[PDB]
Amino acid sequence: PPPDEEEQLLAKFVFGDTTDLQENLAKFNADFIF
Amino acid sequence: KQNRWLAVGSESGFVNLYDRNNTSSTPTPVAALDQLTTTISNLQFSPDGQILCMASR
Amino acid sequence: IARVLAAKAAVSLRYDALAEDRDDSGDIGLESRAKVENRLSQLEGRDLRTT
Amino acid sequence: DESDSGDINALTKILSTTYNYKDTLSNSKLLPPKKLDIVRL
Amino acid sequence: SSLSDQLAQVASNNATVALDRKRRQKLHSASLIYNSKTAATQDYDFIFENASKALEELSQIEPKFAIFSRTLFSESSISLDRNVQTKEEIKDLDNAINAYLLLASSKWYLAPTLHATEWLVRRFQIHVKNTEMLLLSTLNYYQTPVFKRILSIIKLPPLFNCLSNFVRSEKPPTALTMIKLFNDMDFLKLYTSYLDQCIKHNATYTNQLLFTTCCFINVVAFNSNNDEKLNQLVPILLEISAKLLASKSKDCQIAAHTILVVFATALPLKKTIILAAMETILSNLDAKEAKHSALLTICKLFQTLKGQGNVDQLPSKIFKLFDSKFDTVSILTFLDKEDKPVCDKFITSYTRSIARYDRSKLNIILSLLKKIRLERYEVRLIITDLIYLSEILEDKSQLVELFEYFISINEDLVLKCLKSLG
Amino acid sequence: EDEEDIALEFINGEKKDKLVNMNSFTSMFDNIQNVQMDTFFDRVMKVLT
Repeated sequence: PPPDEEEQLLAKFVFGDTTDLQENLAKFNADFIF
Repeated sequence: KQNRWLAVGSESGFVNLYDRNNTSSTPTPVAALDQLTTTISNLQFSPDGQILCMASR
Repeated sequence: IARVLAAKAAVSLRYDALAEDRDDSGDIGLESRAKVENRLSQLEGRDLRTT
Repeated sequence: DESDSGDINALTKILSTTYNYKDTLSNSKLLPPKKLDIVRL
Repeated sequence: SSLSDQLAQVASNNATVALDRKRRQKLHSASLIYNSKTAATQDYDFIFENASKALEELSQIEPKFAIFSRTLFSESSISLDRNVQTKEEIKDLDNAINAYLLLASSKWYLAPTLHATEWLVRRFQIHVKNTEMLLLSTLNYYQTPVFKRILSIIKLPPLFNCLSNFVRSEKPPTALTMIKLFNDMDFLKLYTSYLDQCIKHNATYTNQLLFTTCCFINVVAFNSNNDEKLNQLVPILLEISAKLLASKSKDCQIAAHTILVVFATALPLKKTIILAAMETILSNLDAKEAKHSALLTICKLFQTLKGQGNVDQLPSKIFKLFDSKFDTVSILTFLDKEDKPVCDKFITSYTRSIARYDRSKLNIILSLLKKIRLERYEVRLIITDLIYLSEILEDKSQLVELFEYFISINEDLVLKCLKSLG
Repeated sequence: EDEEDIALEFINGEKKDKLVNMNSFTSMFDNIQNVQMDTFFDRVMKVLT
């Protein structure tokens, strides 16, 4: 069965994943911040 | 036609320019040219009144 | 600046001492203060080093 | 993404069409202030 | 090219790799809060801890900063390195950095911003990679101590070498040199692009507009003697004026009012450019304070016109637009104030436009002429048009009164126009 | 009356203006701190007038 959300958080911390961050950078649209 | 400019020379090189169109015992000159440093021996306007040629011999 | 401030110091002073109906306002000095402040700005604004 | 197919963008348009931004001095009947167009004979 | 020259280009590309310990010391030593010796001793975790708190304070001042908490100031950002990423990823990082430098542009006076930017300087080496955006955002603080620190830790781009002297120098850069940096055209295109980004994001603030205005005005003055350069300046700076006028923010428009006026006096322009300028000015004129500044700008522009038709009537579209943003009562109030600027040519044009287009305002012509003394040539043009009006338009009490006014003052000129016309 | 008199009547009509020189807006930098844009707008006119 697929991982629970709270697992994905620990998995993010333990393995030090940065795919979540790189996604936000890609989604970063300047007009949205302004 | 009536003249609208008046220029008065001077040995020191100053040339005081007076606007005839605008009377008093003491009139204030519009400008006080001093580029020359010697006696003004010629003062002459262009026929239409847009250039003043000041010279020192 | 010492030369500029002293020269304007004399002018402001000679008005204080020798004025008959001087007002207690200091108007002449304030105008003198502006001229020194302007003279300081352009004097300091210059740079000796080539840019 | 782009195709052409009082408006605010009037000024930017008139800049595009014109190359010479200084009015011709031949038409005017006052001479320019600081520059003299003088030729020797 | 010599071997040394090519290797230099390799070094410049490879500036932030941190290949060996000595390189790691120079890179890690650069700082905006701390001296060199302490800087070498610190770790990324300690630096990030301060920034996380500092960003929180900025968030309270302005909610927009909270977004970067998810991207640049996240706990994952500690492990993030730029040298290891791909070309596509670094562009997104550069875009995120550039957006942040815009928000922090106005809050440099506050203490927390200087902490928050430390995280980017240490982690993302913006002082080496995003050098241009950092200097441009902090250009107006040139006398502030913060700007001095920025110079010391930053390698100047080719365009900013005017500041090369003021790196690690006690005196801050003088006002005069900033004019030199703006004087080069290439910088203006660069600054124009940065300024354009601010308008798109509505990130502008008064201090930036004041400083941006003061430099642009001065650049024209420094180029007053050289006509050919002034010609090259018009495409760039007037284009900025169109963008500033597009902005809703009033202070942006007023800066456009400053910058337009100085060209008009600095360089005579074609009427079409002048007329085009009015429409842009009047399109977005909503703020009262901008409204006052606009009317002075309109009058000042026409005074610079020195060609045939200088006092010709405005085009119909321009006339309707002007009256919408300035009713007849307003301009009479403008004509009232004793300290008015010279506006005779515009009023002559605005006068003739009424006769052509709006008959019922013809009474207002009487009031306008009395308030301001118009030039003789202007009055002659007004008489000539009103003569045609009587032949075409039906005779009116106001119409004859306008003549009757001209009868009272300078009667002889009235005959001359009538003699030439009828 | 003649056409020339109309032309000569323009030249009298035109009025003097203060040209912009290099050392005309230099002082702005000194007092460009904590001033609303509108005040700065007026001063530019003042030197220009």
